[PDB]
Amino acid sequence: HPPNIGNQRALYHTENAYVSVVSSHYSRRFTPEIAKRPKVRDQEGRINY
Amino acid sequence: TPNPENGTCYPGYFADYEELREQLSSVSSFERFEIFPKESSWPNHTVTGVSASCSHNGKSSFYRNLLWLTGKNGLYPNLSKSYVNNKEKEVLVLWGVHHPPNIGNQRALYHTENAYVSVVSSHYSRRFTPEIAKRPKVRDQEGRINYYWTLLEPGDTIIFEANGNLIAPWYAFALSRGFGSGIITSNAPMDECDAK
Amino acid sequence: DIQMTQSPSSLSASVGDRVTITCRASHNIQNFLNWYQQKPGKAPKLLIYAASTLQSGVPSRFSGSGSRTDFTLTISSLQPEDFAAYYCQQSYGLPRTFGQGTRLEIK
Amino acid sequence: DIQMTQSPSSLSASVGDRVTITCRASHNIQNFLNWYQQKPGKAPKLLIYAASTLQSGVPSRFSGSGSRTDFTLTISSLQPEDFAAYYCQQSYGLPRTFGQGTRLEIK
Amino acid sequence: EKMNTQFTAVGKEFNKLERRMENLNKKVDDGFLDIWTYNAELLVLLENERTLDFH
Amino acid sequence: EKMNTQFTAVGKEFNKLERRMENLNKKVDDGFLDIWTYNAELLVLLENERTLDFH
Amino acid sequence: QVQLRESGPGLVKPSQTLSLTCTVSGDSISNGGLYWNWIRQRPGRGLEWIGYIYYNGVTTYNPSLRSRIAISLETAKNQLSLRLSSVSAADTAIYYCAREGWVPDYGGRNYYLDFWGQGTLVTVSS
Amino acid sequence: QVQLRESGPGLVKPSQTLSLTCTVSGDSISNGGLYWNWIRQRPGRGLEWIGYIYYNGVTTYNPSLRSRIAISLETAKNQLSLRLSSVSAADTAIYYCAREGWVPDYGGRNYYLDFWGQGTLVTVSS
Ligand SMILES: *[C@@H]1O[C@H](CO)[C@@H](O[C@@H]2O[C@H](CO)[C@@H](O)[C@H](O)[C@H]2NC(C)=O)[C@H](O)[C@H]1NC(C)=O
Ligand SMILES: *[C@@H]1O[C@H](CO)[C@@H](O)[C@H](O)[C@H]1NC(C)=O
Ligand SMILES: *[C@@H]1O[C@H](CO)[C@@H](O)[C@H](O)[C@H]1NC(C)=O
Repeated sequence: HPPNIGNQRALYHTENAYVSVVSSHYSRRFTPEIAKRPKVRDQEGRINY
Repeated sequence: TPNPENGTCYPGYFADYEELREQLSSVSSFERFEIFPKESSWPNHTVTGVSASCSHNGKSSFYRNLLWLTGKNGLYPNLSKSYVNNKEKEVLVLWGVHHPPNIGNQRALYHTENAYVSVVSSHYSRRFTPEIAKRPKVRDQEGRINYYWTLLEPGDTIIFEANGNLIAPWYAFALSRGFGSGIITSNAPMDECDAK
Repeated sequence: DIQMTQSPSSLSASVGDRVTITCRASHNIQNFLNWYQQKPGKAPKLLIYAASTLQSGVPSRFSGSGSRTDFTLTISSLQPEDFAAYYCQQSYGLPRTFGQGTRLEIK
Repeated sequence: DIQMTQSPSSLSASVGDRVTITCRASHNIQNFLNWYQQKPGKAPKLLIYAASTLQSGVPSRFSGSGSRTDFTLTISSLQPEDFAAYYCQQSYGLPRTFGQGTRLEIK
Repeated sequence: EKMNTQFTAVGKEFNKLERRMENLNKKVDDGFLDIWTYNAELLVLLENERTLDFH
Repeated sequence: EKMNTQFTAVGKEFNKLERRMENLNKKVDDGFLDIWTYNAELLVLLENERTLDFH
Repeated sequence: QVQLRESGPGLVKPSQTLSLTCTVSGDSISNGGLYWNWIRQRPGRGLEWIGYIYYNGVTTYNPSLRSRIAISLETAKNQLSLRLSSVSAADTAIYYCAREGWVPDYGGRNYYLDFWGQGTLVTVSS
Repeated sequence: QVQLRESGPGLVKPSQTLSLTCTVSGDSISNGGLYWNWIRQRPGRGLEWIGYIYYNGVTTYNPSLRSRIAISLETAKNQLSLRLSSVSAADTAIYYCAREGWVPDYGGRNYYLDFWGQGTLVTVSS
């Protein structure tokens, strides 16, 4: 989840990325939520696990 | 009381209500302070929205600790506000999101069909999207306002970003926790007696 | 105030039949439900004390049960002397309320 | 390391008044909080053992309480002999820490 | 001396979709109350018998 | 013989918004510990009295 | 055995205060630690609770009538009393006194009304 | 009664090893099963924990000083000892020994320092 749209385009060349993970009994779709966040460990963006 | 009547006046879902009620059970005192003063914080938004559903003494009104921010002069400029917790106490920040009954109301109030609300802190992140739908009337409303909250640890920052549909924090609480206190549900009379 | 709604408002059944009277609370009142039998012209008699227990002196034909909001009064082997209005009372909150009452007719 | 922060760093109050000294842990330390009284020139004396209990020999005017992170030391009816620095100590983790201390002045 | 002090304890609210938690919470409270009632009454009966025999 | 073996048991972590679960979990552990402490001490006092009377 | 007996005029004129007394016998309203209730039944209607008083004189009322209702208690005579100011046609009812008993339960004392008296009919008319 | 007494030179030169001894009396450091602590207070500052040693010789240290601190124990004489290598101006402090006691609690033994000794002031200078 980038801090801004500039980073989103620079890294993934799209403004509308999605991630989809499935298994027989699992299904999630993720949408990156771009926002400038307070810095943690010098990052204004985040990675969820 | 076992059956309170004055709760949410503008119908909606209160997120994590039960967990908040549990957290407020250890609070012995607090300071109610103005986190984002309406007089100076939003010069380009209308801070006077009210609802009949929250009527007080016959007049439409709204929650004392929240502002309903609607457009001004035909525009709804992007919002960006932040607060740093310099109280040295945990701070409870309340806010909400408006979900209109129809698209006509969405455009009339926020001048956009694609509003979003984004709230972040060092260890908090939510993005909200208003979901327009005509709902059964509750307290005469076909729309809803949902309520959200988070606690800030001393020294952190909370950021509010939106292009529409935000019910902004106005007041927030600096919580001082104690021990041995709790919440009683009761209809017993109150008196000047003292007990252990 | 916690409302108590009884159903049916009136029931008739023959002698020896089984009568089920139910009551629904608007709020969770746990086990705080009493049932009363009112003969015309008299003060109500207590039948059921805890949602599931009887008051001494109450015939064994009377029983009942319930949970948070949904409670039942049952009369097995209905007898002519069971002609009465029956009332559902909650004792959980202070503004004590009774249901509207069910009139039980025989035959 | 679990940090302990005391507040205020200095407090003054008259004799007979009530003094409240608080301490906040950076981490949940449950009931593992001791309080000490340090007179100038002396090793600290134990006042409060469990967050809520006293060490034998400690005057009844001293008390305290607390939960996971938020703890309090209270002195009722403050006396001249209570002039001291007070310290907040956690005994939950191994790298034992003390807060910075609060200096209590009288009048 | 062997029965301790009761410290502040209050109930909890649960949501419509948290019925399993509500039921466990109640189960725990009822279980502990039923056990302590048993222990308190049994201890008194056992000691009352011994007192009279002692005398 | 009537006191059983303690088998592996460890604690649990809870989130910020899981305080009600955290509190129930603790309540259960404290309750069981308070009960077993009571039972262990009471049994010893009761049997020590009988031993001396026996002798 | 425990007995309750209501008594009063049976007729009150509009705008007068109605006053009823319940004499308790076979029990003691200074020793039991119970609540003493007043309830009424309007003809053709179900039962309505009026209020109650405890041993310590602590009194509660049905909130719809709290501005009109006064409940008191005299331990010396084992008597309870009820007063309703500004009486009107709507107050025609059979009034009853009752004893509230209890058995400890999960969740606290589980209360019930066991001894209900006989009932006094009061008509409001002129 | 339990008494602890610290002793040492009171003056160490820079780069020398400081060595302090605490004699325990009215107790037994071979029987109690307690932890024995060393702590210090720099003038004008609050208290800082140095480390502790158990009955089995098991020793722990404040991690900021672990490379310099050595703690030992001689049961025959009821004596504890502390050594700090590479002593500097920052080490001027009053050093104290302390006994750590306990009462079993929910969550395990709840530890505290009860007997604190008198305190030995050590100056580092030349
Ligand atoms: C505060 O609570 C009162 C109830 O005590 C609310 O009043 C009721 O409002 C509904 C409509 O929403 C009416 O139908 C009822 O007849 C009213 N009851 C009474 C006794 O007047 C009031 O609306 C609540 N106000 C807010 C802001 O929540
Ligand atoms: C409000 O509008 C003015 C232009 O009239 C602009 O300069 C300012 O940045 C806007 N935002 C504020 C006050 O937050
Ligand atoms: C508000 O945000 C949108 C989306 O990033 C952007 O297109 C627009 O230019 C921004 N606004 C204003 C009022 O300048």
